[PDB]
Amino acid sequence: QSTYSRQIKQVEDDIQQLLKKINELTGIKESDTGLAPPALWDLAADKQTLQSEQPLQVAR
Amino acid sequence: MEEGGRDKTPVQSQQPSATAPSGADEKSSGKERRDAGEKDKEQELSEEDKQLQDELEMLVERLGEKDTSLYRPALEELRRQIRSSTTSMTSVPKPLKFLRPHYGKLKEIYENMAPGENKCFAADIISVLAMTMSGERECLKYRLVGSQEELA
Amino acid sequence: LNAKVRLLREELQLLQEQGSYVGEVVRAMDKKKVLVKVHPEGKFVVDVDKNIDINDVTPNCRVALRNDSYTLHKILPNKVDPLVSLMMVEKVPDSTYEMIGGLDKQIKEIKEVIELPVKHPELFEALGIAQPKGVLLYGPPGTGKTLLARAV
Amino acid sequence: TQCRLKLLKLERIKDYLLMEEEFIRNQEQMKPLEEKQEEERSKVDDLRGTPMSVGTLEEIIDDNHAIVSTSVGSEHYVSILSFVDKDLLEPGCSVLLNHKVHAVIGVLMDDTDPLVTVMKVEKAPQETYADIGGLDNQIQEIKESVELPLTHPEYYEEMGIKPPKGVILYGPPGTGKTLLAKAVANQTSATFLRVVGSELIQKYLGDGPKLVRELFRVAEEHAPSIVFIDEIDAIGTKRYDSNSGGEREIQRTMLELLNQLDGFDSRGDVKVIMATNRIETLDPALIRPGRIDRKIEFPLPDEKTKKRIFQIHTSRMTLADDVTLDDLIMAKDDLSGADIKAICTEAGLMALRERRMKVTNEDFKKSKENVLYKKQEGTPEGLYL
Amino acid sequence: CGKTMLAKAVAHHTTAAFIRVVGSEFVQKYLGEGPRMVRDVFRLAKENAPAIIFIDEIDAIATKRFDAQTGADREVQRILLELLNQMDGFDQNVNVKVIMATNRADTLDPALLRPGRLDRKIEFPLPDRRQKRLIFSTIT
Repeated sequence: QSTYSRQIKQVEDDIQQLLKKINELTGIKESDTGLAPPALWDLAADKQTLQSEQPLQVAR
Repeated sequence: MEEGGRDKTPVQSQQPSATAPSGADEKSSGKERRDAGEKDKEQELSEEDKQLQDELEMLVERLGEKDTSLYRPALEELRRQIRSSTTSMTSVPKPLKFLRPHYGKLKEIYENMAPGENKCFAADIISVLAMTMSGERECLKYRLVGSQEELA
Repeated sequence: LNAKVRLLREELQLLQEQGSYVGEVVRAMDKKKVLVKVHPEGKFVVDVDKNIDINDVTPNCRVALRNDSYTLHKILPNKVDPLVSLMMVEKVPDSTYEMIGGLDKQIKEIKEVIELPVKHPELFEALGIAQPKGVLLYGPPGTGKTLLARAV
Repeated sequence: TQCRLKLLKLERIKDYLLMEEEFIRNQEQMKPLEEKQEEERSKVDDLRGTPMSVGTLEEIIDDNHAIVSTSVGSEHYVSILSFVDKDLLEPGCSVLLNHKVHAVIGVLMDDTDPLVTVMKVEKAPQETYADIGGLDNQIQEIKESVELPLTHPEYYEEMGIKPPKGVILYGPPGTGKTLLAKAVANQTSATFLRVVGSELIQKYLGDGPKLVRELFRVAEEHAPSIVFIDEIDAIGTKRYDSNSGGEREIQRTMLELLNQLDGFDSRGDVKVIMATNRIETLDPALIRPGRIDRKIEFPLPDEKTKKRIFQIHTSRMTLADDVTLDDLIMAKDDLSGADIKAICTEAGLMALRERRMKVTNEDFKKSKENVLYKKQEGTPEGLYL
Repeated sequence: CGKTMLAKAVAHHTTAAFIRVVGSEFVQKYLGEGPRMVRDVFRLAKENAPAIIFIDEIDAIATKRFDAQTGADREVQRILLELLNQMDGFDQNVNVKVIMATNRADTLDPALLRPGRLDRKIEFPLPDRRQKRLIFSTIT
């Protein structure tokens, strides 16, 4: 009862710090998904990134 | 509470007894810890002994003036004491009797006051005393089981 | 005098940098970016700054933003809330139970109910089942409910 | 009790180990050396600029282009510039877009909006059956419909009965509608979504219906999940009236909720626990039986039921054990489950007023009267008029 | 009887800001704006104090009766509740309270507004022989 009670106080501080860590635990890596063929894709993508003419907006 | 102005017995108390428990018990804090530990002088332990009957009586009035504000400032330090650390183990005849009411004070803080801290401070004082005292301690637990007033 | 000249000069370049907003980090994502909910504008996902990060900023925390790049700056404990505007008029509370009331009964009755659960809520939970629910002050305007609330 | 305390000793060790163990695995020791692994990390940094804008993906076309709405400026016809495939994507999801060129970098986040943050109370309550003040039979009805098909399909298949898509709780209020929803939600150990109905009511045009459908989408990604729609009547058939911007609003948010739960059939995608404090005076437009099958009605506790609610309560309490539980119940007259709880709490607080620490036989008697009085003044008393 | 006229004459004498609003201005402009506007007017006067806050009309705001079954009533019942409050917060400081004009004494509440929350509650004589003597004497 008594012996446990101190474990209770300490555990709460532990959980707080852990909530931030789940983000990291899932992955530090910035990536979502990617396979070796979107590397080829990427060279093309670069120009589209470079230029402000693209992306294309939707209008009506 | 180590004061020779009376809180403890440098001579036989009777005046602070009634008065102190209502607001927050000041009398028993210094009496049980400070007097026992500083003087294990046996002529001084006899004054405490005479005082002892009074000490028993203190538990029923103390249960009358329960309320969380009244109880919280009164004792944090009794909880902390260890008998072998006041070295009051080394006189058996008079300190053993002083333990009999000392327990009755502690029990109210332990469960009724619900927070984690009160239990843990309170554990250290009960164990050391219980093992040393044994046989008389079993009688002491029974007296508490019945309760001076039958409340929560 | 060198220092004064420098302060103005640095101040001028540092400041010129367009934009600087505020957001709140509602949450963080596995891309080691955080979602910022800009309060009257579009939401923007930005990288952590070197000034403060995900470890440093816990969720649903208000933050400062720098530039048109919506990068993190500092952490703000404050948030725009009608509560903030209500405090301005409120100013500094006044009154005590005694002024309002007059009778010793009135002061005792309010005092026990309210004060003790703030001091220790853990005790109350134990005491019954669960924590005490809302309380109701009612009376004629010869106790004045909002005024009493400031005295409490 | 003992078991609950023990679980905590294991969990204290677990936090410490998990934080160290996380570090070696996540990367910077499992640092990408793999062609697939390195390619995703390196490529997204290069395409990405900062700032970025979030969007929600409005629809996708199968020719590797999609249409998104970004938070800022207009909508964009974006291409799938590397990374995620078509299948991975679905409409109603939130995706991340680079400002430099809006394209879907991906989702793996189960969305990210300020809306989702409010919805995800994801980490379960400690609340669980028989930690509740409840009636034994009433919780076991909530479990039978919602929980049981997932846990044991065995009983439902042999029997030959149809699994529901939610359930509905309605009062007489003060029956622990919300307590029940939280008890079941811990037991599944599936993600618990929560939203209050008023948040879905707003004076903006069209915002409400997006959120109502959104609850089911967020939940689907997380799934299994239990979606807690607190006070359904609030979007529904309880007034925002016809003179505050309610005239348009209520009818749309209410209707929007009603059609998906109904579908064209009982879909059975994700389970729902719906709590309402009444359907007693309110209008029809709400979900009927045979899509959510069982609808659970609460009584107003009788003498016999009051034994089950009370025994749970007397354990945390003390000195109502001395006096027989049966006699105490008999003495008190019929009251709702929140009222019974309130007497018991109030017993602990009133002792403190008396100048006593905690509940005694005497304190327990007085608390019964006080609540009863509030009710007796409020609504009709004894003998006819 | 030019009850409001008196409020004009003192307001002019001060040579300070005067913020003058109607009841209609307190209630919404974008639906639900109305309670927010109640907080704004009072605080704005404090920033540019000395100043006077004047309310011409509280003919449907200080009335006890309200519904919520009528959507319109909801903003109005809030404006009354906020006005009771402003009087509490103002007290034991140098902020002067709300100065108001009404047609009658039965529109306002008898147990939520009462004297010593407004120092002076002034009735203007309906019979008054002398007042009339003064109106004729201007002509003289």
